[PDB]
Formats: sequence, C-alpha cells, structure tokens
Amino acid sequence: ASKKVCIVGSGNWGSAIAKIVGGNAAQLAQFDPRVTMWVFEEDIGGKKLTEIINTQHENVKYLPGHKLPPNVVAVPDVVQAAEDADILIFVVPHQFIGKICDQLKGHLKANPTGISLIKGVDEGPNGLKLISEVIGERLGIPMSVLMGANIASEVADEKFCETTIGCKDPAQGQLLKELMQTPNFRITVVQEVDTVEICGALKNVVAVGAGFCDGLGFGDNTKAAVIRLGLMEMIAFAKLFCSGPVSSATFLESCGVADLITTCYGGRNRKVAEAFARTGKSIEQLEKELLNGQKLQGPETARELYSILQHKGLVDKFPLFMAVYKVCYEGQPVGEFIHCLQNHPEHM
Amino acid sequence: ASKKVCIVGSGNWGSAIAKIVGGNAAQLAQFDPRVTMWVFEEDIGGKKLTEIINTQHENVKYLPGHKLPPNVVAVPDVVQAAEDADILIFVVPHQFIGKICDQLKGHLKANPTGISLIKGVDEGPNGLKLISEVIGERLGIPMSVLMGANIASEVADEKFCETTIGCKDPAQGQLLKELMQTPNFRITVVQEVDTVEICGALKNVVAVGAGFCDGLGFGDNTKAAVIRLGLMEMIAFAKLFCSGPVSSATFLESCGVADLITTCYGGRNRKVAEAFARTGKSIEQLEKELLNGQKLQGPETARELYSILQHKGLVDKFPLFMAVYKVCYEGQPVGEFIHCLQNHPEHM
Ligand SMILES: NC(=O)c1ccc[n+]([C@@H]2O[C@H](COP(=O)([O-])OP(=O)(O)OC[C@H]3O[C@@H](n4cnc5c(N)ncnc54)[C@H](O)[C@@H]3O)[C@@H](O)[C@H]2O)c1
Ligand SMILES: NC(=O)c1ccc[n+]([C@@H]2O[C@H](COP(=O)([O-])OP(=O)(O)OC[C@H]3O[C@@H](n4cnc5c(N)ncnc54)[C@H](O)[C@@H]3O)[C@@H](O)[C@H]2O)c1
Repeated sequence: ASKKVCIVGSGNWGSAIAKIVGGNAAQLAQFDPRVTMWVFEEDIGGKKLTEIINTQHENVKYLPGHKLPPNVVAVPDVVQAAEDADILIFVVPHQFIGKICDQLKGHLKANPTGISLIKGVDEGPNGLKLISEVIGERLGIPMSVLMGANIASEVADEKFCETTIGCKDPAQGQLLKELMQTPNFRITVVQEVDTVEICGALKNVVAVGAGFCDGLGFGDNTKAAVIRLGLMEMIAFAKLFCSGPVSSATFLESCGVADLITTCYGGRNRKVAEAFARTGKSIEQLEKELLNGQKLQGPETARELYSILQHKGLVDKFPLFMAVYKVCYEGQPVGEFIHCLQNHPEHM
Repeated sequence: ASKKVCIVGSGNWGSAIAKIVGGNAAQLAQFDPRVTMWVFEEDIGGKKLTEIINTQHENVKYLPGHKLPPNVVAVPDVVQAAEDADILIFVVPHQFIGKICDQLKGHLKANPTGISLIKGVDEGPNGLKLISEVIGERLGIPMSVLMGANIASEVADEKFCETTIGCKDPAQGQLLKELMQTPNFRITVVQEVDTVEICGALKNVVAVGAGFCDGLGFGDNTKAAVIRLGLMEMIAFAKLFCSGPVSSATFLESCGVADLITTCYGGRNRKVAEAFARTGKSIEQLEKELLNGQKLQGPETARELYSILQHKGLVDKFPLFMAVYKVCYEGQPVGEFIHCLQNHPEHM
C-alpha cells in the first residue's frame, strides 16, 4: 500500500517543501497522491487562507511567486490533517511545535513515522533536548530529520542545492529520500541523527552574528571568520552536550558547513541581525516589520543555548554564541562584537 | 640584533602585506625599520613605478586608495632587495617565482629564512611538489607559509580577519607571528605546513567553479554546495598527494573553510569565472580586461591538478576540479557544470 504523507506546517519552508513533496507524491507510486498540509488558519482580506490555498493553489503570503501542486490539500485542523498519515513532515516555527504535539498526541496511526525540519534546540531537566526527541517522545513515533543549506526562495525556484537527512533506519532513509529528492534537491542520508540536527539549530546563532558584522560595515574576510569561529564552537558544543558519538566529519555534510555559509549570506537571521545593528529596534519589532509574519529561529535559539550553558555553569566557554545572545537580549552594544572575535580561543 | 625583512613582490596582496609588515617593523624592536620590497619595474607613463612608490608612498595601480609606510622602500633589483634580508616574504604571482629564485640563488644571507604566500602547486618527478618546497630547495633556506581568508582590499581597509601560518619551527613561528600580526589581522600558527599550503592552492580551483555558478544565475544554496563538494575533493586530494600526515582538522583553519568562503564570494577568480560563464571570452583575455595587471591563480592551478592527476591516471577521481579545468581549457560548455555536482560522489 502507498504511504500517506502529511505536511504539518505551511510557511516559507513548509510551502516550498509542499512543492517538492506534492510533486513526488503525484509522480511516485509508493506515495499516496493526496498530500495534506496543516495550515494554521488566517484571515486575509476576509478570505480564509486555507480556502485561498485550495482555490488558487498558492500561499503567496509566505512563498511569493509560486504555485503549490493541486494535490497538496490545505486542512485547518491538525488532527484531521494527520489522522491517516503514515509519514509526518514537521515543519513549523519552533515556538508552536509544542502545542501541536498537544492535539496530535494519541490521534496518529499505528506505525506512523516522522521527519523534522525544525531548526532549534530544547532543554531537558538533564542537558540539551533535541526537538526531534521531544516530538518522537510525545507522539511515540520513529523520528528522522532533514537539514541543509536550503533557503526556501532558492529551493522553490528549483535552483540546484543539497540537504542532509538523518535517519538511523536505512530502509526508512531510502524511503524519505525517494519522497524528498529532486534533480535539483540532492539528498545524502546519514545515520548520526543528533549531530545533523544540532548543526541546523546552532548555525542560526552564528548567522545572527554574521549579520551583526555586516551591519557594522564589514565584508567577506570577516564573515568567513565568524563562520569559521562559530563552526569551532558548534563542533565543541555538539561533542559536549550531545548523547554518545559525535564526529566532525558530520559537519562537512550539507547540514554543517554548507548550511552555515548560505545562512550567513542570505538567511532571514542575517537580514534582521543586520538591521538590528543599524537601527536599534528590537529583534521582535524588526521581526514583525521585515518578515511579514515569518519567524526567526536565530535569536531564541541563542537564548536556549544560554540557558543550557548556565545550568552547567559553562557560559564562558562559548564567547561567540553568548556574544550573539547578549547583543540580542542583554543590551550589549553591537560595536563590541568584533571583540569576541579578537579574543576567541584558537581551539576548543 | 634586529632582523631585516625583504618583501619579494608588490602586487595587490604584496602591497597590503607591505602595510602590515611596514608598520610592525617600524613599531617593533626585533625588526629593522628599513623594509625592502622587490618591485618588478614598470613604466607608468614615463615614470618608473619604483620611483613613484618611493616618492608618493603608494602603489595605487595594484592597491588603490591606500598609502604604504614610508619605511617600505621599493627596490627594482631583486638581488639588491633580498641581499641583506634575514626574513624573506615570498609574494609574487606563481608564474614569476621560478625565475626570481635562480636569480636569488647564492645571494642570500647564511641563516636567512622565508615565508611563502604564493597559492598554487607544482609537479615533481613522482607527483605533487609544493611551491614553498621548490623555493626552499632552490634557495636552500627553511620555509613557512601564511594562508587564510585574506581578500587584500579588505585587509588594507583594516577590516577584521584571520590567517594561518604553517611553520614547523616553533621559535620561527612565533617570530613570524610577531612580524605579521595586527589588531585586525589575527594569526594562528600550526605545524602542518604542507596541508596549509595545499588549502590555499586548491580553494582557488573551487572559487573558479563558484564564479561559474554565479554566471549561470545561481544563488547561495548552490554556492554553498559548490564550496562543500569542493572541500570534499580538497581533503581527498591532500590526503592522497601530500607527503606525511594530513589531518582533516587543519581544514577548519582560516586557510581551509574560511578562505574557501571569502574567495568564492569576493575573489578575483570568482569575478573572472562569472564573466567567463557570461561572455565566452578566454580566461586570459578576461584576466587582462578586468584585473588591470593582477593575476588569477585559479585556472592555472586547475591546469596543474590536471597534469598531476593525468600522471597518476586519476583524472576521473575529482569531478569538480576537472570540470573547472575542462570548462576553462577544453571548451566544455559552462552550463554543464551543475552536472558534476548532481552526479558528484557523496563521500571521498
Ligand atoms: N525559511 C527557510 O528558507 C527555511 C529553510 C530550511 C529550514 N527552515 C525551518 O523550517 C521551520 C519552519 O519555518 P518556515 O520557514 O516554514 O515559516 P515562516 O517562518 O516562513 O512562517 C511562519 C509560519 O508560522 C505559522 N504561524 C504563525 N503564527 C502561528 C501560531 N500562533 N501557531 C501556529 N502557527 C503559526 C504560519 O502559519 C506560517 O506558516 C523552521 O523551524 C525553520 O528553521 C526554514
Ligand atoms: N589578491 C589577494 O587578495 C590575495 C590574498 C591572499 C594571497 N594572495 C596570493 O599572493 C600571491 C601574490 O599575488 P598578488 O595579489 O600580490 O598580485 P597581482 O596578482 O596583485 O599583481 C601582479 C604582480 O605581478 C608583477 N608582475 C607582472 N609581470 C611580471 C613579470 N613578468 N615578472 C615578475 N613580476 C611580474 C607585478 O609587478 C604585480 O605586482 C598570489 O600567488 C596570490 O594567490 C592574493
């Protein structure tokens, strides 16, 4: 029997993914052509967004200049969207996944599996807690993740790129790959799930600082350095707080070095972080003023890093991460950022 | 006794290095204030360049909008400029190093040392042969290297960046760091010379490829993957052709990931690579029409990797490098570049 797929989420990335998943489900036999997409209902000029999506087959508010495959159906109730799904792609802003596992808990199919595209980290009474873990625990289903240099707008334009899928079960990995891959969306399945997922979360903090540096008037040599030092801390962080095995070779996958690069140069975090350096407005305000409803995962992830590090009394071990955190939330002048670069340890 | 320094070269990078070396030499006791710089004489409208430099204290033709420290003296005869030097900074386009060397052979001080900033590779009977090695053997002097994300224009504008110094001798490493370091030019000394030098050489080949993709109309996700797949081939190439230990860590130094990033975004090879993808003019002609005298090291380096690989019969082992080489010299359509990424192996 063909597998039913449900896309929980519908934003910039969620909509781009819909195009890829919609296209594959329709052309592939192993996947049910009917693909549901949970859409947090919104009123746009009196019309309901779900209505507009199923009528015009496009979510222009979040993914401009693109159509969505007709077979992707917008469903306002999450339970109804996931009810009969065999595979659930979790792709919503970090701050809402919690409540969504709410309603979903206990209303899923027997052997339903899931894959997460959410970038960020959670905290557990005992160390760091991956979003994928939290979701897999609450919903009780096998989890995988997809992480890579995939700025939505470029993906929706079908511009060549790659991504990394973290899945322990080979059979499932080859499965998710057949569902996600495209002649221009090349995937590499990997087993070190945790490392691949933390690369996605942590790279956004680095990108906020990169953004700060642009707002300070610096160029490529500097952004390269911020990227380079942040990578030093990312690997240091993963090897410290991640359960079991953590290899550096994993950071050389799309989820590490490549995602770090494309994000520091063209991600939403870089843009806002640059404006923050210039205007002095709040991360929140700029978020609302510049992203037309899309969510930043950068700042809040830094905030989470802070909490995770202090509960271990190790706040002084990650200068760059904490410098990003302090400028965003503590009021530290952006003009002192360079300083964390000038005194950053040579190795960690 | 202070050490006299001689800068062999006066180009884009040579001139910036002169500012940095000129400044520290004047400010630090261990270095003689008189800094000689060999300048390949040029007739700039009836005036000798060396005369312009020593009078106007600027080499605008190669480093626009900047002055050079008065203590940096332009010397037209390389033997005269290097004669009394204790430290020699080799920084000239790859194509001119060989001739300069046999001119210097037997004319250096007994215990003279040298550091090479030249990016490229040569070929010896059986395989690879590093430029620094060729210089050391021909001039019979100990060698070091300086390699990092260092776009000259930015280094000259005093914008924060880092660089890597590859030196086997600790004492000599610290000394070179004192002569080269700046509050905005941060140095890390490592002993893996060979790997550091191979990174500078190889990354330009990747940058030519990045420029191609820009010329094909692609964005950041594609450039990121280009850099990522390029790194994969770099490490695999270094581990296979370099003498002695080649650690993957070394690539996380400025000379590796960083320079890879900055070059692919604001380097001369990228600029020309793009113009080549658009106009169809020869690289040589573009080099002349766009860099007002400056020299690209990327295309010739690819031409060299081809020679090396074709002598080991491994031309088929490095798709990306050889794709860069083929588009540059065989007439392979540039549009066919993405094809070497789509079919690129996942691991090497
Ligand atoms: N934007 C990208 O290019 C990109 C690329 C790779 C991964 N991602 C990741 O994808 C995840 C999803 O982000 P995204 O880009 O699809 O969205 P957005 O950040 O593009 O959009 C905000 C979305 O949140 C929803 N929303 C707003 N208020 C809500 C509420 N109160 N409750 C529930 N939902 C609400 C809206 O329905 C809208 O779809 C993120 O974790 C991010 O890291 C994004
Ligand atoms: N440009 C950069 O930002 C940068 C940054 C790091 C490393 N580098 C490396 O530094 C090395 C030096 O490059 P550069 O940027 O100073 O030069 P250019 O490429 O900036 O200049 C060409 C130079 O070559 C000289 N020249 C021309 N014809 C010659 C001849 N026939 N004989 C001898 N010399 C001749 C000129 O005097 C001129 O100074 C290169 O190998 C490069 O990879 C450059």
